[PDB]
Amino acid sequence: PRAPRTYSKTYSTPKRPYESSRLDAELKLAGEFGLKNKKEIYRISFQLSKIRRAARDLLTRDEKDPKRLFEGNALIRRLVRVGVLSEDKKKLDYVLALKVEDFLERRLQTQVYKLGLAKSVHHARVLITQRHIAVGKQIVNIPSFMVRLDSEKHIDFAPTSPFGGARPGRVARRNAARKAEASG
Amino acid sequence: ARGPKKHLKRLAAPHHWLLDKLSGCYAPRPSAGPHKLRESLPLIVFLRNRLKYALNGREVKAILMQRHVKVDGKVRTDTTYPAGFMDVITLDATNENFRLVYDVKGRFAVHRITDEEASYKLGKVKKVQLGKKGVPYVVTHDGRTIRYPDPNIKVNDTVKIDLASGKITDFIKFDAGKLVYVTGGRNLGRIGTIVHKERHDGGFDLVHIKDSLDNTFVTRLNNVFVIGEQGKPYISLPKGKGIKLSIAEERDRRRAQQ
RNA sequence: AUCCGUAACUUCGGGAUAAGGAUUGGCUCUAAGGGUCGGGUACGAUCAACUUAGAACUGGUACGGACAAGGGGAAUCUGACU
RNA sequence: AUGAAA
RNA sequence: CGCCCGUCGCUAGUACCGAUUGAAUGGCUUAGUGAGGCCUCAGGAUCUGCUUAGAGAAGGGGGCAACUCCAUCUCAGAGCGGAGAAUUUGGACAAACUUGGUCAUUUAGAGGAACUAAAAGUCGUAACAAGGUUUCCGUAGGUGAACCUGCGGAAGGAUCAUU
RNA sequence: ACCCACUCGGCACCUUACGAGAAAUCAAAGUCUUUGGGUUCUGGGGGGAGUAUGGUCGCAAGGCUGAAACUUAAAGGAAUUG
RNA sequence: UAUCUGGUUGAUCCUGCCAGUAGUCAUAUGCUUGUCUCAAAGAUUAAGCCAUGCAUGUCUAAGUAUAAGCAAUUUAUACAGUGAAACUGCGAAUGGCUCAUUAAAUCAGUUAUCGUUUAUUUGAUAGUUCCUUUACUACAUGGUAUAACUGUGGUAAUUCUAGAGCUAAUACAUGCUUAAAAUCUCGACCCUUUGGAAGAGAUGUAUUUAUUAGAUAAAAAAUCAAUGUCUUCGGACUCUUUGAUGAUUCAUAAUAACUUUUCGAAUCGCAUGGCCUUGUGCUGGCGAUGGUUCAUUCAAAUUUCUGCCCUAUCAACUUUCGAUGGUAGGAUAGUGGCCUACCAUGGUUUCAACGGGUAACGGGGAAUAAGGGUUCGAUUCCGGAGAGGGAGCCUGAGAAACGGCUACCACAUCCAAGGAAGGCAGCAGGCGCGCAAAUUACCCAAUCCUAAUUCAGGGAGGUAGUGACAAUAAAUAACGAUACAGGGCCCAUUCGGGUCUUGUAAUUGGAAUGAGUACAAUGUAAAUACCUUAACGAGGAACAAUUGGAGGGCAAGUCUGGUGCCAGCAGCCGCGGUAAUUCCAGCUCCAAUAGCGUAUAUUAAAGUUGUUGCAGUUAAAAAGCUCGUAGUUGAACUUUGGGCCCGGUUGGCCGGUCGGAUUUCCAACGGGGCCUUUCCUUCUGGCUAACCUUGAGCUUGGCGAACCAGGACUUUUACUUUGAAAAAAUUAGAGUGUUCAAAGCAGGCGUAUUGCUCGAAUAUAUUAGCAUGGAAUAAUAGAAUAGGACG
Repeated sequence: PRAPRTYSKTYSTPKRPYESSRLDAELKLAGEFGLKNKKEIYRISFQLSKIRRAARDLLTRDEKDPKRLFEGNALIRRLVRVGVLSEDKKKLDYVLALKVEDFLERRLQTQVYKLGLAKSVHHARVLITQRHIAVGKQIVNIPSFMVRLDSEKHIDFAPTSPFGGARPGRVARRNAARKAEASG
Repeated sequence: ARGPKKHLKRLAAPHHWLLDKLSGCYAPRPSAGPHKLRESLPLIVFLRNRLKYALNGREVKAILMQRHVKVDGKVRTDTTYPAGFMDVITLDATNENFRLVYDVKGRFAVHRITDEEASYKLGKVKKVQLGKKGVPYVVTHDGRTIRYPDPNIKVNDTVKIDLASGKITDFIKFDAGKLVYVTGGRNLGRIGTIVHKERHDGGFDLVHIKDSLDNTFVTRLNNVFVIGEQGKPYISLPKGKGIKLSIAEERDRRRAQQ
């Protein structure tokens, strides 16, 4: 009787499974951007495919089609707001062209690595999941973020964890107690 | 099912109350009254999901029972009474008077107004007849049944009422070139200044109607609601005045009012 | 006796009253079914028969009231039949 | 006239 | 020394025919019995209002002595009525049962005749070359088996050809 | 009756291959993925099976209609070299 | 994102199928499984049976309270506080569960009730109730129980009940009390006769019948049956009034009666207010309850058009004893074969009737896709049906009620054997069925509902538990330096450095928090969980990621041992008969990953269902041939043409705005109108319109649609355009930082004391139905021995 909660995925499996080209390309991407799951890769490709289908079946339409105008401008707006797209490419053909590599570089983990708080994208991953980070004034422990660039301006380490101070560390206190006992 | 209904689920409750599909799988059924089921606003959804003056139906029953509230100049101490179209409600607390009208987005608005704008209302005549003992009478769109009006007052006209009695302050007939208000369809909330009409004798009197941006449309003569004459409305009107701008125009509006 | 319904098989003719069921009195009525005589250069009068159908009322549910008056079905062997 | 199984 | 056909023989399976007036299940249903309520004809325990109803005789009021006025515990008796269950006639509604008929859905079965499958079974060698009687089609007959023969037809023939 | 030329309708023919087709081959077996002139009938892997049953026609022989279970990865068409 | 691959051959092209492949809110199962969030869940087989326990009861200020119940009135002598039980009134017909039934039936859209009921709410609404109407009768108000209770008690048992004594009412049965006029009758009386008359009964509401009115295209004349108004009795005669409806015998009003008699307050809580004719006189408020009629609202029942799966190994079906219609009547709340009496004999059918089957309730919708589509859809929302099968019925506004009665049928229980009580397809739970499916839990905190009512109740519902059904997020590990190997550049001083690389590592160190433990607070009805953070919690032996596979399609061993066409593997092909790249083990390696496989159904693939869009010479397939009905399809033609203008969109000068917007714009583009033999309905009207109407340059008077009511011819369709409307959820999609995300519809901003503030769009909605501009296309009758139009 309680109206059932909608659920819908955010990915789609490959049509044809075993294509060595596909597998090696997406492995390159996983091994450079520090990923664990072809699930994640398929997910991002599925989002890209959705927006690309929209792009196709929108540029099919004439100019000044108010549907085209509103939806394409909103699409531009969210793509510039997330930063996968630039601040000067709003012609919808760049949208036809955009890349999973663009999505991945706009993710948080490799962003962290570019900003230099990691020394390795995997170091960024473990820091994210161990909460040695916050993008605004609230901690986040998810790599897949799709930052909105205000976060980018506002990045810092976790205030409530070392590398932003406020505590020496669990094993830090452990080592300190160890040396206190040694001196004792 | 063997008798009258008593319950009401969500998702059979109408759209324009904006009741949420979560929060318990049952909804407030409007008990019978001077207005229909669907084009009616229960006081529970009013107080609990328009003002947030309360949070729960228990609180709302406390309010209705302590009688800060009154409709038609009467307390009306039921939690699910139909607050219909055009209707007046008066609150001693805050000394407010809310009016129940529509918005162009297809919703019951909340029109803050004064005590005299409450003390008069509007009512569409639903029909006219001759009661027993030769008493001509009429009946409105809010179940109000009134005796000895002007013979000039005929069907599809509108009346402005004292609200201390069911008597008339004045009336306005139906004819080409009069200001109206829409009730039914995609045009829920429009105000579109009758330009002409058409009969189709046998059913569905239709009316061609356009608002002051030249923008025209067509509506059913029982869904329209005449509010007086062109220019002056007999009441104060809500934000928009029944315009239905484009999605992009409204986007720009709010982006100007960021 | 009337009404209802009727298998397999068949030489298509039969089987078949198949099987199997219902009803049937008395009294008072009602309907239809005929013959002959009738018209200025649609119809009337008049006579007598049995049938069939139906309806009321009735009865110690009885009634082809005595007499009279088929038991049937599914299969085999055998000869075709009279 | 026939000519084993993979 | 290729491939290949059918009978016969063993093993396993699937379905079909089949005596058994076969068996079940369900539905529709003639006829018959027909509950149970409901409506209508009565019924009348029972209770109960009114109308009187005369007196066994108290009380007091009056001829104060018989006698007289009304109330009174009493009981018939009479009608004037109200409601009234059990029971009850007839009617329409009609569960269930019995019996047949009928419609579909599954199912047992002596035996019989088939089909299929299965590494190496027997008998032959019909077919593919002119396949050793050119093949096949229909029809009829014949025989262990493929199969043969007759009548007509075709080429998918072994001939596109006799001025 | 012949000859020439032409004509309409017929049995067919010689050559091409624009066109088509899987190929043989074909003046349609063409004007079909640049997919539509009109209509009818039939087929949907092979076998089981044109079997079983039920109707229906016939003296019969048999015909018309006509499945399923089950089994199987092939059978089959046209051409090439051997 | 309109995709293919392997397999018949010695090889080739093909048909043609198979298998592979991807997905499923499609199920089951296996092996495994650390975390956050959301959550389905005994439908499939049995609508099979069910123990046990709950699931609907209910009161205020205010219907009845002496509880011999409890506080205390002390403002109350009758109570007047509270208050079980009981009477009463409501409701128990909603919810919830399942999908057995049902194939023009439900249902979906779409119409009607001018053909009906409707408690409840909501708005209005009962001067008329003394019926020999004068004593026939209290209206500062009338009669009756009866419960509860007292007690006697009776059965083994029952929500079993009798017997006797009380008492109450908004329970029952009854019951008067307020106007004025106005017509009829009578009708005293005068009697008049032109004829005048006092006085008396009636009339409210409601039901039933009969009757009238309830309207109205146009103007005059002759009179009277008798002048009728008032009279000049020469006749002036006018005056007249009726709403809605598309349209009614409509609304509604009145005559005359009918009624076994309907309603017209004997009810209740508060507050006590005013006149004095100083009377418990007379008047007075805010309410609750109920109440006749009408309308309204939530409903309900019938109802118009359209539309449903497979079947002809079902072609005739229906009507005895209703099938089709009609008349009259009955019943119904209402029309009507709904039923009867009588009567005519019809009605449906290849445009597939009727019959059968359905692992059929239907729809909103789901998977899946370029389009077209195919399939599923019991299943959270809508409408239907049912309560073990059937039938019936009481109460009620509302049930054919089943958590209500009666019976029968099959089930099944307790018996102190006489009798008694039941129907989980409600929540839990159990048996059985199976491939296949949760706790005999907490709470009404919310969402809502119900009652007399804020206060109580609610397995409706929420909560938690089981839960790898499905979805979201995402740990299992990392980082510096130390032994090797590099790539640029510099020195080009050799092969020295290699500054720095980026890895290879029985290298080493740290910091680094999580899972789990939480003290706690927070969470929530109470919690248990999430988040928060103390304190405790790693170096891999730590805290240990599985599931499939390695010959191909199809990525991943020419590795080791074992086996020897055996055991076994393998979807398809195939491997294995002593060197197995397939088997069984070790090692390694690839795929996906807390999931992966397997079995079955279904979609894409599949142009292997082919309308789009299949094949038919030989691959399966053209009927032996012809005729022929229905069906589908069916030659060409009937208005073209040009002119004339008009004004809109698009650009196009000028940008006269510093890349916005304008003009004469040349031109195009489609649109409106006049004429070219082109009536392209007109009569009444008022607008008379556009007014020929003109007053001196802004005046007095043109031809009806351009507004409208009608009279009118309006021969038929299909088609096509536009609009109203199509319940939400869903779907697509706007905005939105649930810490991202799935989600949801919230949120955001303050001077953070007054507070401010956008939102919750929009789109889609098939056919069919209504209106709708058009008039090409397709047919479609038209006036021919003219019953022919204008007349």
